[PDB]
Amino acid sequence: MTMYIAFILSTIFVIGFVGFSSKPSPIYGGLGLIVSGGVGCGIVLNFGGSFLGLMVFLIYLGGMLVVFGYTTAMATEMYPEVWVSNKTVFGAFVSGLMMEFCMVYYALKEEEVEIIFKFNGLGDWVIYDTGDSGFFSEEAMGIAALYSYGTWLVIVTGWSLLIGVVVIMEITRGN
Amino acid sequence: MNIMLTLLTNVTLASLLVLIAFWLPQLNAYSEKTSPYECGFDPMGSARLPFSMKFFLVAITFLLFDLEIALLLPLPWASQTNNLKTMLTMALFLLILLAASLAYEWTQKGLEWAE
Amino acid sequence: MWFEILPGIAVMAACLFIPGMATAHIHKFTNGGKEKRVAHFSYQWNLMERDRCISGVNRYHVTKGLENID
Amino acid sequence: PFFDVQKRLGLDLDRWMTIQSAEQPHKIPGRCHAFEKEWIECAHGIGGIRAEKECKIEFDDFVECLLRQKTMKRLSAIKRQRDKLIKEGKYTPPPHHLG
Amino acid sequence: PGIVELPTLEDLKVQEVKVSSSVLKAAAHHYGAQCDKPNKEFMLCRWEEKDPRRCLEEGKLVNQCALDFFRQIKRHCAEPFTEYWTCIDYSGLQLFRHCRKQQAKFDECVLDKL
Amino acid sequence: MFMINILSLIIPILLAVAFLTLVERKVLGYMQLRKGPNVVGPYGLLQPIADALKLVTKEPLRPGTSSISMFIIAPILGLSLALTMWVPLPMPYPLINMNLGVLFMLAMSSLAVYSILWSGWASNSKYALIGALRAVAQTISYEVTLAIILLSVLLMNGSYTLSTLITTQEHIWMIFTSWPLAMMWFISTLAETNRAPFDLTEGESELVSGFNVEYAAGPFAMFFMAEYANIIMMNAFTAILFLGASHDPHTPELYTINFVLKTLALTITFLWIRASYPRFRYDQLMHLLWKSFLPLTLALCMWHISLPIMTASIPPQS
Amino acid sequence: AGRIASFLKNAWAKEPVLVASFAIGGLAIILPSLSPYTNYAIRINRATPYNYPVPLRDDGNMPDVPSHPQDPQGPSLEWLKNL
Amino acid sequence: MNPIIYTTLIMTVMSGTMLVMISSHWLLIWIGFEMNLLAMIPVLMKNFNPRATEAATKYFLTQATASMMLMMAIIINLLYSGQWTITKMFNPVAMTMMTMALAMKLGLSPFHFWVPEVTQGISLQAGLLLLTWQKLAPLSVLCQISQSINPNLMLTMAMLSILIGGWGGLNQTQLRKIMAYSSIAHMGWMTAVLPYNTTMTILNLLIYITMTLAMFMLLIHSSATTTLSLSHTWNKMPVITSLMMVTLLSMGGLPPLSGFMPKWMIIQEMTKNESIIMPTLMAMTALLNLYFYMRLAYSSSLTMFPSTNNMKMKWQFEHTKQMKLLPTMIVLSTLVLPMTPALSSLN
Amino acid sequence: MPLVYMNIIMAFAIALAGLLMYRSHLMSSLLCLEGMMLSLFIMSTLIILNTHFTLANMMPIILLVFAACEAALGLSLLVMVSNTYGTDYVQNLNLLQC
Ligand SMILES: CCCCCCCCCCCCCCCCCC(=O)OC[C@H](COP(=O)([O-])OCC[N+](C)(C)C)OC(=O)CCCCCCCCCCCCCCCCC
Ligand SMILES: CCCCCCCCCCCCCCCCCC(=O)OC[C@H](COP(=O)(O)OCCN)OC(=O)CCCCCCCCCCCCCCCCC
Repeated sequence: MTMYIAFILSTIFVIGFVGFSSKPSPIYGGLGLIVSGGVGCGIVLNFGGSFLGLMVFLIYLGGMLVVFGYTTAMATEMYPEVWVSNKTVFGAFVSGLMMEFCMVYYALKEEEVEIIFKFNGLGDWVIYDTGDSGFFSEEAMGIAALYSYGTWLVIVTGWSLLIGVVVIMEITRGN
Repeated sequence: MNIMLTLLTNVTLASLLVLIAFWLPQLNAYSEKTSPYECGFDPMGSARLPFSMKFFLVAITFLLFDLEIALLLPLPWASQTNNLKTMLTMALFLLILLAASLAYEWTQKGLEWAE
Repeated sequence: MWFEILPGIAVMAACLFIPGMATAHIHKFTNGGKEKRVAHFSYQWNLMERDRCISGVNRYHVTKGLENID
Repeated sequence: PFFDVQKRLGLDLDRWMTIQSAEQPHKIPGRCHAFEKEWIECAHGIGGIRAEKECKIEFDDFVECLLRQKTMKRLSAIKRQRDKLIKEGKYTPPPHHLG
Repeated sequence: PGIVELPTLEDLKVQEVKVSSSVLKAAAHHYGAQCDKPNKEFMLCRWEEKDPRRCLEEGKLVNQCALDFFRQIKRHCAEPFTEYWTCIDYSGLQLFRHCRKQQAKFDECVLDKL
Repeated sequence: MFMINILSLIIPILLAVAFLTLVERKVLGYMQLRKGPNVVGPYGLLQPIADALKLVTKEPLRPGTSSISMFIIAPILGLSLALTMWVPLPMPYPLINMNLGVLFMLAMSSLAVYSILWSGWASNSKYALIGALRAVAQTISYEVTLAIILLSVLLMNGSYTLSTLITTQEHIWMIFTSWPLAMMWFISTLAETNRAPFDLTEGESELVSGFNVEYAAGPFAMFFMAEYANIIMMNAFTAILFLGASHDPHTPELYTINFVLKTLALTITFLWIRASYPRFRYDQLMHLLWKSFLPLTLALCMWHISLPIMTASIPPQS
Repeated sequence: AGRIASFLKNAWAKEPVLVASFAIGGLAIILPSLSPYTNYAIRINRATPYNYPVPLRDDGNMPDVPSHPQDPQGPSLEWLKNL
Repeated sequence: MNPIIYTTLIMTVMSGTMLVMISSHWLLIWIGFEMNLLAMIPVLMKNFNPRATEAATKYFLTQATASMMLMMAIIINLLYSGQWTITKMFNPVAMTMMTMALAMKLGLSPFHFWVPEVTQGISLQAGLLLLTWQKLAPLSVLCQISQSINPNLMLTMAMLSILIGGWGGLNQTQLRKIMAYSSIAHMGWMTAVLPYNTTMTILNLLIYITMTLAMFMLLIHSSATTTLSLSHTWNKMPVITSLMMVTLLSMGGLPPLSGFMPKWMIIQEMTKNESIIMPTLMAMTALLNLYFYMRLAYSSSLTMFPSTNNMKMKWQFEHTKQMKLLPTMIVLSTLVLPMTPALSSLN
Repeated sequence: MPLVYMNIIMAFAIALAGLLMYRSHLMSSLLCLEGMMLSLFIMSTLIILNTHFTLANMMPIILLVFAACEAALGLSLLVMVSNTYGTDYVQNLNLLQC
C-alpha cells in the first residue's frame, strides 16, 4: 500500500533488472530493461526528482534503448531466444527471484540485514527531509547551474561528445 | 494518487478494448489464413538478416545528437541565473559544438549514408 | 457543396468540448466554486496545508477569514 | 590531485562542487550544511592522519546526519516496541496520534 | 549522549491567527511594512540564534503582532477586505493581476482610515 | 470525483477519433471532388459506428510466426500512451498540472516508437520488418528537432509548465514571435504522426500498409485509434503552443471555444496537406531533416536563447 | 571582394538554407555583446528576491541600509517599472 | 585515418590522462577515464583487421566494465561520506571496490587476461601507446588514494601480477605477447611498493616507461613481430639487434644497467617496512622475466640465425623513418644507475 | 541504511553478474552494461536528492551523457563484429587465441 509504495517500485526495479540480466532475447531483455527503466523513474519522482526522472524516460527509454532495437533487428539470431527457448534463462530468471525475496523477508522481520553493508528495512518514507523549498525547485536550480558553475564540465562533456562523433564514423567507416 | 491512477485507467481501457476485440469476434483462424502475406506470393524465408550500416549509422548519430540536446534541456531555468554572461557563452558553446558535430558529419559524407 | 461536412465536424467540436467543460466544472464544484489551487512549488503546497488545518473541517478549499479572529 | 594545476594558477574547475557547504545556487543549504562545515573547519591545516582521530566527533555526527542510521534505528526500536505492546492492549495511543 | 531539551507545551499555547491563505496574501503588502519591527526581530533571532527553541518568545510576538494588525481593519472597512480576498481566493495562483479594482478599493481606505 | 472526470476525458476522445475517420474520409473525398460517406446515416454520421463494430466482429487473425505476447503488448502501449497524451493538456485547467508537462509530453511521445518496433518484429515478415525499421528511422530522426523547437519556443515562456503558456500568449499569438519555428514545429509534427508526405512508414501504395500490412481487425483499430488520437493531440499541442487564447477565470467556457475551434482548424489543415502533396522518399525524408531542418533549428534556437538577454525580456520561471 | 560577393550570391543560389542559418547564428552571438539590455537583464534577474533578505544586526554607522522597508535608504528599482 | 583526425584522437587521449592527474573531484576522474577510453578504441581500429576488431572489442569490454564498476566506489563513498574530493576514502567496501576496478584497467590480477590478447591483435605503434601511456591514468588515482588501501589486498594483486605475468612469458613466440607479459610483470613491481612509499612507484613508472618506448620503437624500426622475424634482423641491421640486447638485459634488471635501479629501490623500501619475505619472492620471480628475455637475446644478436636470400633487397635500400627520441631513449634506459639519488626530485 | 538502497545496490550487483556471466550474445551483454549504469544513475539521484546536494544534481546527467557515449562505441563495435563475422555471437569472437 501507500505506506511502503517506494518499497514496491524498488521491487519491480529488481525483478526488471533480473529480467535482462538473465540474458533473455535482446528485445525481450530490452523489454525487461525498459520496464526497469519505467519503474525507476517513479522512484526518482517520489523523491521530487521530476526533471531527473523525466530525463531517463526521454534519453534512456526513448533514447539509448531505441537504437538498441536496431541492433536486435540487425543481429536477428536465426531463432528467437525467448525465455521458453532455453532452460538456463529460466533458471537464471527463477533464481534471481529468490534471494531478493529472501532478504526482503529477512529485512521485513528484524530489519538487521547485514549483507555487505548494514541496512535498515524500515519504511521508505522515513529518510525524507522536512523543509520548504520556497519558489525555487531544488532540482531545477541544481541543473540550471550547468551554465553558471558547471562551466568546466560543459567544455569536457561537449568536447568528448564532439570526439564521440569523430570516433563513431571512423570505426564504422570500415577503412 | 491520481497520476498512476490516470495511467492505470488507460491501460485497463486499452486491455479490455482489445480483450473484447479478441475473444468476441470468435477467432476462426486456419493454417493458410495465418500464413504470412508477401504480396500474394510465396515467402522465401527471411527477416533474419543484417542491414548494412546506414540504418545503424543514423541511429548512433541520433543517439549522440539526442545526448547533446539532453545537456540543454535546463536552459529555461538557466536563463534565470544571476550570471547570464557565463550562461550565454556556455549555452552558445553547446549549440555550436552541436553544429560542429553536424558540420563534420555532413562534410565527411555521413548524413549521405551508405547505399 | 461543403455544408455537408459541418455536421461531421460540429459533432467533433462537441467531442473535444466535453473534456474541457468537465475538468473546469469538477474543479469548480469540488473546490467550492474556486478553481483548483495549484502548487507548482513547495511554498504553494504548504500554503494549502495551512488552509486545510486552519479551516477547522480539514478541507483546504473551505476559506474562512476575518470572522475568526478576536 | 596528482598535479594540482588548479592551485598553481588559481582557476576553480571542480572544487566548487566537491563539498556541499560551499557556495550553492540561490544560497540554499544542503541537508548537513551545519555538520560538514564543523567537520571541515575541524580538519583544516591538520593532515589526514591526525584529522582521522582528532576530529572523530565531528565526523560520525556528520555521517549520522546524512546516513541517519542510529536515529532510524532509534525510531525502529520505538515503533517495534509500540506494536509489541499495543497489540497486547497495554497502552492506548492518545487522540493526537490519530487526529 | 544528552537531552534533546524541548520546551513544555505550556508556552506553546499562544494565540494563532485563524485566516485562510488568501486573506494573508491579499493584505500581505499592507502587513509586511507595518509590522516589520517584530518580524525582523524574530527572524533575526532565527538566523542568529540558529536554534528554534531560542526564539519562542519572539515567535508568539509576531503572531500577536499579527492579530492587532488583523483587528483594526475589522473596526474599519472590513467590507472591502471581503470581496478583495474573495477575488484573490478565486485565482488558482492568487494572482494580483486579475483583481486590481478591489485592491484599489482596499488601498483607498487604509490610505485614510488607518 | 476524480474518477468520473477521467472517463469524461478518455471516452469523448475515443468517440472523437471514430468520427475523425468520417470527416477525413469526406473532406479528402471533397478535395478529389467526391462526396465521402453520406449513405450510412445522415451525412455519414453513423459511418464511424459502422466501421467500428464491423471490425470488432472480424476475427483477429494472428500470424503463424508471431509471438502472441509480443503481438498484443504493442497495441496496449500504443493506445494507452495516446490517451495518456492528453492528461497534462491545459484544457481550461489542466487535468494533471505537471510542472514539467512538456517533458512529460515529449517523453511519452518518444516512447511511442516501441509500438512501431515491436509490431514489426512480432509480425515477423520481411515486408513488415523493413517497413517498421524505416518507420522508426523516420520517427527517431525528427524528435531531436521537436526537442530543439520546444526548447527555443518554451524559452520565452518561462518554464515547462503547460498552463504557463496561456499567460505568455495573453496579448498576441506566440506564432508571431517564432513563425519560422511554427512552420518548423508544424512539419515535424506530420513526420512524427506519419502523414503524407511522411507516410513512407505506411506507404499505402508502395509499402502496402506499412506495419499494419498484416495487422487486422481487432487490435488493428488500436494503432488506427492511437494514430488518429495523436493527430488531434499534436494539433492540440500546436494550438496551445503557438495559437494561444485568452482565458477569463470566471468563464473558462470562452477559451475552450477558442482552443477547440483552433484545433479542428489545425487538424483540417493536416489532411488538407494529405490531399495535395506526393509522398516523400526515405532518403529525402532523412536528407530534408538532417540537411535543411537541423541547421535551421540550431540557428533559430541560438537566436531564441540569446534573444531575451539582448532585450532584457527573460520570462519569470513561475 | 568580387569573389566574396559572387560566392555568397552563388551559394544563395543553390542552398538558401545554411546561409540563412549561418546568418541567424552569426547574429545570435555578436549582438548579445553589443546589446545595451543585457546589463538590464542581469539587473532585473538579480532584482528578483527568491530568498528572504535576512535582516542585518543594527549596531550603528551603516546608514545605507534602511531601518524600515519604506525609507529611501537601501537599493531601489525605480528603473525597473519604467524598464 | 586522416592524420589531423589521428592527431586529435591522440590529443584527447593524452588530455584524458592529463585530466585524471589534475582533478580533485571524483566525477572528473571518471570523466578522464571514459573519454580516454572513448578515443582509445579508434586508434586500435586504425589498421582495421579482423584480429584488431577482436582486440578492440576485448579492450573496450574490460575497460568499460572497470570504469563502470569504478562509479560505485565513488557512489558508495559518496553515500557514506558525501565527499567528492579524491582523498583517503571512508569505506572498506568502497576502498575494496575501486581497487579491483582500477586493477582491471592496469591488468594485474587475473584481470590481466585482456592485456596480452589486445596487444596481439593491434598494431605495434598502438601497442606502444596502450602499454605505456594508458598506464599513467589508473596509476594516478592509486598514488593519490594510497593511504586508504588495504595492504593485504593490494600486495596480493601485485604478487599475481609479477607471478603470472612472468610465468607465462616463457611460452610466447610473438614479441607483442612477450611485451605484454613483461608489462604485467613490471606492473606488479610498482604496485607492490605503492602502499609503502609512492615516490619510487613513480620512479619505477618513468624507468619502465623508458624501456617500453625503447623496446617497442626498436621493434617498430625492426618492422618485426615474431621471434623468427626478429632473428632475421641481424642480417639487415646488426647494430639495432645490439642495442635491443642491451635493453633486453637492462629491462631484465641486471646491474649496472638501468632496469636494476627500480627493483633495487623497491626491495630497499619494503625492507625498511619490515616486509622482507615479500621482496625476496618477487626477486626470485624476476629471473622468470630474464629467461625469455635471454631467449629473445639469444635469437636476436647473441647468436646468428639463418637469413633468406630475399633479404638482399633490404641491404640496397634504407629506412625512411625518423624514430624520434630513440637516441636519447635507450641511453636513458640503459645507463642511469649512477644518477639514482635523483629520485628525490620525484618526492 | 534504508531498505530501498539495497534494491538499487542489489540491482547493480545482479546486473554486474549478467554483464560478466556471458552466454552467446554480447548484444545481451551490452544490455546489462547499460542497465548497470541505469542503477548507478538511479541510485546517485537518491542520495543527491535526499541530501540536498544541489550543485551535485549535476552528475546524474553527466554520468548519463558519458555512459550513453559508451553505447555509441559498444554498439558500433557490435556491427563491426557483425560484419567480419556477420553475427553477434561471443564464442566465435576468439580469433585472437594465441
Ligand atoms: C530578425 C529575424 C530573425 C529570424 C529570421 C529567420 C529567417 C527568415 C525566415 C526564413 C523562413 C522560415 C524558416 C525556415 C522554414 C523552412 C525550412 C526549410 O528547410 O525549408 C526548405 C525545405 C526543403 O526544401 P528543398 O528540399 O526543396 O530544398 C532545401 C535545400 N537543399 C536542396 C540543399 C536540401 O522545404 C520543405 O521541407 C518543404 C515542406 C516539407 C513538408 C511538406 C508539407 C508542407 C506544408 C506547408 C503548408 C503548411 C504550413 C504550416 C505552417 C505552420 C502553421 C501553424
Ligand atoms: C655494460 C656492458 C656492455 C653492454 C653493451 C654491449 C653491447 C654489445 C654486446 C654484444 C652484441 C651482439 C654481438 C655483436 C653485434 C654487433 C652489431 C653490429 O652491427 O656489428 C657490426 C657493425 C659494423 O660497424 P658499422 O656499423 O659499419 O660502424 C663502424 C664504425 N663507423 O658494428 C657496429 O655497428 C658497431 C659500431 C661501434 C662504433 C663505436 C664508436 C666508438 C667511438 C668512441 C669515441 C671515443 C672518444 C674519446 C675522447 C677522449 C677525450 C675526451
